[PDB]
Amino acid sequence: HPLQVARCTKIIKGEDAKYVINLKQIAKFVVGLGERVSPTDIEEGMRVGVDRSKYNIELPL
Amino acid sequence: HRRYDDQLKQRRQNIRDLEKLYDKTENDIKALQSIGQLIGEVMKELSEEKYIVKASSGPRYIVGVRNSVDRSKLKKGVRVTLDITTLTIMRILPRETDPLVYNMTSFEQGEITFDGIGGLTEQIRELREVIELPLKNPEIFQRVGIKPPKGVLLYGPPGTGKTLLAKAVAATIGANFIFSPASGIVDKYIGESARIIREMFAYAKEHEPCIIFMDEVDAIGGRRFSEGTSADREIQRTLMELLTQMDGFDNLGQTKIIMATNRPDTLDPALLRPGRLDRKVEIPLPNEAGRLEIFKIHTAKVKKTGEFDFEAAVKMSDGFNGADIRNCATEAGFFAIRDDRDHINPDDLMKAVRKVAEVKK
Amino acid sequence: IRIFRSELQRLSHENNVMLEKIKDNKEKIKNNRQLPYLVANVVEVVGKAAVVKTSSRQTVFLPMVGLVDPDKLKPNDLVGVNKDSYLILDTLPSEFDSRVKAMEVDEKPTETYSDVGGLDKQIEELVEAIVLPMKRADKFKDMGIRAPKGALMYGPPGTGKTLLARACAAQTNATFLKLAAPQLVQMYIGEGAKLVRDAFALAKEKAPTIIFIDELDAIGTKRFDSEKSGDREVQRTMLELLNQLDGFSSDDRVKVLAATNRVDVLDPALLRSGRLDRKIE
Repeated sequence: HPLQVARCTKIIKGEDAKYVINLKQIAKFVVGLGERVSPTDIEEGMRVGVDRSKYNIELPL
Repeated sequence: HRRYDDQLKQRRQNIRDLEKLYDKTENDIKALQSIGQLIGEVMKELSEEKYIVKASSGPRYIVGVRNSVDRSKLKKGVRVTLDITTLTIMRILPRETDPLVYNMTSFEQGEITFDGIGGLTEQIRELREVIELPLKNPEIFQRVGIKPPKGVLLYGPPGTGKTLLAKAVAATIGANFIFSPASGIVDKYIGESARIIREMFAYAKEHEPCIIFMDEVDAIGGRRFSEGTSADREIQRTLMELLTQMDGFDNLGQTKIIMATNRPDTLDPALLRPGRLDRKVEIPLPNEAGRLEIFKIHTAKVKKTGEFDFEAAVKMSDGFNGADIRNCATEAGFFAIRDDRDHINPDDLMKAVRKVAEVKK
Repeated sequence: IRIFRSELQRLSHENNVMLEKIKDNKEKIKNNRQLPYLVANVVEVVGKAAVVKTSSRQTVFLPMVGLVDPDKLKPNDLVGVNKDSYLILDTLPSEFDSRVKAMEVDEKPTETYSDVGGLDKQIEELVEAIVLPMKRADKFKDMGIRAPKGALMYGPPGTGKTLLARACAAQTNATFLKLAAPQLVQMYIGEGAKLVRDAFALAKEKAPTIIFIDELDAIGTKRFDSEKSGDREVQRTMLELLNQLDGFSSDDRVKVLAATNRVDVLDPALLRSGRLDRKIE
């Protein structure tokens, strides 16, 4: 759903077992693990999708 | 008794090993209880109780001091350590500009020696005398009263022998090779481009001898052709910085600069004046005598039949450079893997050389 | 006899007591581990002084805690530094910032050499150039010949040049990475040179790998006059892969294979065995 970089602006919801994606130049939360439906789907700025830094939020909604 | 005693020692050591690790961990929690501490650089001493510091968080501030520190250890251009919110000088670290290893990228010595690339001889002999020799004796150049050499230029296509020379020289002197990528020296923030070139030279003088190898001074010291400033004012910024350090009272003589550029077509007359670049070394194609020498070294290091003829190859080859002569060594070997052996023959080589020859002029 | 047995029981009890204490420490570290926490890049590894520059554009001077190793501090790495005490709690997955801004990844192409045919003599040359070094590395090593780390293909794509590349990757069970040359060419100040050094670093990590470069005339112009000034992004990106390729030899960890739509570019710079050795028509 339309985006060019991913935003969830902190992620309240959820080795690693929780996933925070915010790809902007200012504020970078970089997870090196992708793979997952985990928070209970899209959240906090709704633009879950594809990165220009490869955090790779794979497949919630 | 005896049995319990043997277990008792084994357990006892295990318990020491585990304890050391946990207590170290508990101590690690203890460092976390101590506060952060921000970096700034002293601009200038406003007073001996009041200072101007430019925090590396951006802003400039008037900050104070504490008792424990001394004022002679706050005399400007020192990097200092600031409180988080108190904003007073809590300790002073040694001066720096915060040093780079990812764009001031260091290779102690080279990867090849000058016997590993013999058959570039004339160019070897000239570079030897210009870079090594001023370090070993300044003394001869001083008694005469002439200044010492300060610059070397390499032009030629790159990795034919050019790159090889530059590494090979660093190795013998022990000199620290400092590679600059030209497109690391442009980054898109206020004052970063200026800092990288300056910091890099600044550290070369501290730790001298050292070579600053600036690849492609055509991206970092061009002179336009149609007078645009698209990103080509950033070109002026880098070139400008470079001239300032030469032209100034920053002292290079024991600190060496080498520029490399493919074809010389965008270097100002100013650089061609000595004390900038004095020595301008060319790349020609090797002698007959040079082909024989470069072949000797490259098939030496390759396994071979006991009878071999370098000379045979040397006649057929014209218009090759060192990279082309190495390829001929490797070309022969691909057919030797084919032929189910480790041994080049004179027979592989005769084919190899003629094929490399056919594919070009 | 008794003294020894009681000291032994005590050692058994004690391991539990200590195991309890660490348990306490770990819960604290784990709560700080999971993000949102700052990423950072180390630049400086008396005091054990390390400087990190955190991605809020701020530099801090910290001590190294024993919850990291000084062998995990280095630029071009994520490290997790605290928001508020500015101390490097933990080290995070490899490679700072962007992990190549666009690459298409195809982790099994299904291409076969039964999908092509009559390109036979050219099949032999490609297989000799990249596969034979990979498989019989000890044979090349022992001989002492340099083994290519780049190959150049030119000709038409879709005749079966492109298909055979994909096929070699599949057969060696290398990672295929398609990087398109016009992508690199940024209007902003060196993005492409940077992309390539990351391209190669990830390539070294991923090995066996074929780095597939579509187009080598798109960056393969670089001008020859004083006109290179303008088109310096395109000269620099092309030069950066060749300097890297020659900066190692006698290994075949990364292959790079280049493709052109129609050859119009070739240079004396491309030559050398660790660079683009192989020229297949």
